[PDB]
Amino acid sequence: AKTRSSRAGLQFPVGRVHRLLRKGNYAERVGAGAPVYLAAVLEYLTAEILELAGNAARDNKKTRIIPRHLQLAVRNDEELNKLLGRVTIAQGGVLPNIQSVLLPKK
Amino acid sequence: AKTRSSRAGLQFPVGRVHRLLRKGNYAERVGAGAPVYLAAVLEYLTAEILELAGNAARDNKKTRIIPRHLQLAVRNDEELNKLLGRVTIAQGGVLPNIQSVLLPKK
Amino acid sequence: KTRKESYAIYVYKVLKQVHPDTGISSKAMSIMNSFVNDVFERIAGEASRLAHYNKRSTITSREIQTAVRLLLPGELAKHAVSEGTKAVTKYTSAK
Amino acid sequence: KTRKESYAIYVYKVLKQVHPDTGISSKAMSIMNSFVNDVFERIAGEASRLAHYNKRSTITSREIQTAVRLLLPGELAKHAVSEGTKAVTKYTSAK
Amino acid sequence: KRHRKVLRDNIQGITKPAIRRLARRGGVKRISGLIYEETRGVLKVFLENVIRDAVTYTEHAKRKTVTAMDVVYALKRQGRTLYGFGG
Amino acid sequence: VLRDNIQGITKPAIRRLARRGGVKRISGLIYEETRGVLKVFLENVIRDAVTYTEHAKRKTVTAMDVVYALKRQGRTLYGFGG
Amino acid sequence: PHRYRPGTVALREIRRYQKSTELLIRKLPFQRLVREIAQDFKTDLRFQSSAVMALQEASEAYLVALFEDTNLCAIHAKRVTIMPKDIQLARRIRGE
Amino acid sequence: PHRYRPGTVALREIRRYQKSTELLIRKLPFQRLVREIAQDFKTDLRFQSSAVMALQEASEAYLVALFEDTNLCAIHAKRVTIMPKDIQLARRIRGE
DNA sequence: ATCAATATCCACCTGCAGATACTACCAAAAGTGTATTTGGAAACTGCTCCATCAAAAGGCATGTTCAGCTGAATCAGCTGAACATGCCTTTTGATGGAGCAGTTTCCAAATACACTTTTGGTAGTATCTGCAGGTGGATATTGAT
DNA sequence: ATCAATATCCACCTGCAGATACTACCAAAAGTGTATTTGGAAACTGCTCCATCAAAAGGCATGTTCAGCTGATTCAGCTGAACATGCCTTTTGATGGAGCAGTTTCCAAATACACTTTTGGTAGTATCTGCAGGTGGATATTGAT
Ligand SMILES: [Mg+2]
Repeated sequence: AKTRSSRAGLQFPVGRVHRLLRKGNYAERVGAGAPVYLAAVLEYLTAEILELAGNAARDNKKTRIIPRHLQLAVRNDEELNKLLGRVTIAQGGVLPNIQSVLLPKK
Repeated sequence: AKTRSSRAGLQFPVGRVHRLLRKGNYAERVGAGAPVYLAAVLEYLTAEILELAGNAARDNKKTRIIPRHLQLAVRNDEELNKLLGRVTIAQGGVLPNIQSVLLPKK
Repeated sequence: KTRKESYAIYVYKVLKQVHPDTGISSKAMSIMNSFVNDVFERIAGEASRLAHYNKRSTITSREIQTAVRLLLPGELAKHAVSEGTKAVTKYTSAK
Repeated sequence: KTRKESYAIYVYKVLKQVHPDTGISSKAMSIMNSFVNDVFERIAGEASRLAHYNKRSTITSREIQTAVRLLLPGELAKHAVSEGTKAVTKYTSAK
Repeated sequence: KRHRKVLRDNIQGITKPAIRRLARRGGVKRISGLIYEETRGVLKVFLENVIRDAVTYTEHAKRKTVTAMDVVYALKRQGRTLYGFGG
Repeated sequence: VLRDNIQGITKPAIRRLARRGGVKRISGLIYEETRGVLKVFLENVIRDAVTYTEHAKRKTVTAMDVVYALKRQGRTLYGFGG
Repeated sequence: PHRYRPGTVALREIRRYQKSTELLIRKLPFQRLVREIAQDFKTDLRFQSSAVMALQEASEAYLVALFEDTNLCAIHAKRVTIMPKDIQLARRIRGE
Repeated sequence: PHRYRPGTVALREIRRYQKSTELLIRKLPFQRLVREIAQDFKTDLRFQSSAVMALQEASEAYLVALFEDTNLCAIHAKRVTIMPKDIQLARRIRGE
């Protein structure tokens, strides 16, 4: 017995995704590739964020990723930021940013 | 042969509403009361908006409601306005409203 | 020559009940038709999610009712709930 | 008692592919889990709509792909499509 | 058969007068002269997003023709729901 | 020292929020406006979460009730389930 | 030769355009703009006329609302003259 | 006898809190506010400890972001001091 | 104030496209009346984890002081509104056919059990470590002079 | 400038909260194989409505002129920032019991289906009417003087 994830080349669970789609009342029926595709899509997006969050941990002398790293990752990327533009990551604070006119004279 | 609409006291069509609920894939099963309630709600709401549109029609010395009368009705009603706050009524115009400072002299 | 369905005749019934000497343009009707489909989908959607959230598989009047309380603002919700409760009561009374 | 499911293990696996020496807090994993469910619902939701618009009873990889295009920003959409088209291929080209 | 003329710079068909009318309906009394290009730019972005999404629906359905439903559905996604055209 | 609850949200803590939001100087009327605004936010959200509570026939407002409410108000929150 | 002072015709136009609902961008130019932008996304596309009308209704309502907000940003700044900075602040606050 | 200039601490505070993520309202006074408010929609009510947390994360994320827009509205008026009109404008434009 | 140029009002008046009005027709919807399945309420119950409260922990309230911001007032330079003029593009209405949508065919792919296998979650334990929160000591920053 | 108060930095140290790792175990997925069902591409072509292309029709572009708005400059006052000196609230941990979540029962309400009736839509040919755009006539508003 070989798992569909392993057939597809994937770490993310094709069977689960299939089940979740059937039980979601998204449509009468579900084709065989759709779970595969969707699962690859979620793996991919997951990786893109962990890549960048990982880097963000490095940049702070840290080996354990915490919310703060996910937030810096996401809000420093134009695309992820837009995808998540209406989402709040608990315990992520904000990007260091100060309006220039608020700086003292130098 | 009583319709379900007559049975429920409604102008709006319960049979249809049942049908449309099944085909929308909102859930495996659809309770018998659901389309009755939903049809009533929908009827209520259209009655509210016609009351108010009818009045703007009348306020403008007309007898046939056009979309401007719907827009006047919706936008001059706090609650319909909110319900429809991310909605555009084609051919509605806007409410007459001029900001104070813009008016001439004192 | 496929048939396109709409709520027009119902809208029109109801128009007559509230403003007997008042008509409606076809453009103004298309809008009323948008409006009804719109609110249908929104409420049905809310109820869809609500059932899922509570691992129910059946959408009942109880789910519609909540969806209404969630979607509509104060006064419209209160009145909408009356009319829904009472249409159901009445429909159930055919038994 | 009840089995509380998550995507956490599948997330952990991908973390190690991508940052083999980096680990993750519980809170951070919960956010990742939230994120996966969210994107799931968004895409699936959009696929559902698509199928309904075209009077189809089935959600296929085509629906998911169009869904993806509609939801993701440019570059992200692009890589995602390729990753999806790919995984479907390996899967067919595999008894 | 024989060849559709080239389309360029049609953004300038959004005339100074017509933008000024829109501003008026929107309650605006006085208009800085740089507004006309800004507005052209902001309109163009609005249309590229609605059209991209509409055309995505068109193609998804294997049609050559962008329908009013395609646009209505794209408007809905964009949170700019429109009544009047098949809602 | 019988104190109103809204006032438990104190000048300094408001001031710290503003700081996270990049604010350098703050007019004295802010703290009252800010409480008014937070009340509205919370009424809107709590109402919907509770309505979820009542629906499930519970006496306890769950984190999911809240997360779900946040979601439909356009304020999707990540980290507490769902 | 009579002369209305600055602002007086503007207020006249505001009252007029706020009372009516006709579209304010000329139809055919708008249609071309649509075709041009669509063509850049994909070629050999046609459009239902009601599709173009839909786009125009949506576009005109969006812009009119944008100018309301824009006007409020100018007035906030103690001006009566909308400037690009106003439109941009609107769009930043709106989430665009 | 040594005094920091007005604004210098403001800045130090800005930098300090942008760096961090701890919540910035004391948990208890928050807990009462919530329950006070929730009481008006139903009585005799308990709350998961995480439910209240969600609510605090959300409220703070909301208010912090509102302060950013508010600040933009003040700067727009050529000021550096946030005022109630700045918050009002931001909420008006957001659609609240 | 007055006068007079021009918009504004409103009221009634004719033409017609858009609405209403009708009979004939039907497919598909909706109602009805069986046979059959089950989702979720009800009722009892074990166990979190929530409200409660007492002991330990530090942040917020107030008042004084004055730096520096906001807003008022003044002004000039210059941008934007109004309008006169001349030129032509958009609006609208009538045909030829590209493509969309309504049929029917049918098989590749979907669902539906039933049946065998496995994996992901939990629980009991034990096991481990990244890093927050002290440390000291060097150097930068700010502000007074 | 210099000089000193205070903030900020970097290196090193450590204890334990939070994370990894264990295993067992076991229910409920996920996989498999067989039997059955159906959705939607394909081929064909009816028929709408889109692109295209002349005959009617009112808005656009440009330059000229100056009213008045913006934005720069100045300045005084009041209002928030900073910080000392008290006040007292919040946080942390411990400990019963409320209620949520698990589980099993059984029936009222669900889906399934076939067959019969009704309805809502469309089409075709009908004649019907509100109001837009035109008219003219009394009044209102604007801006010069
Ligand atoms: Mg091009």
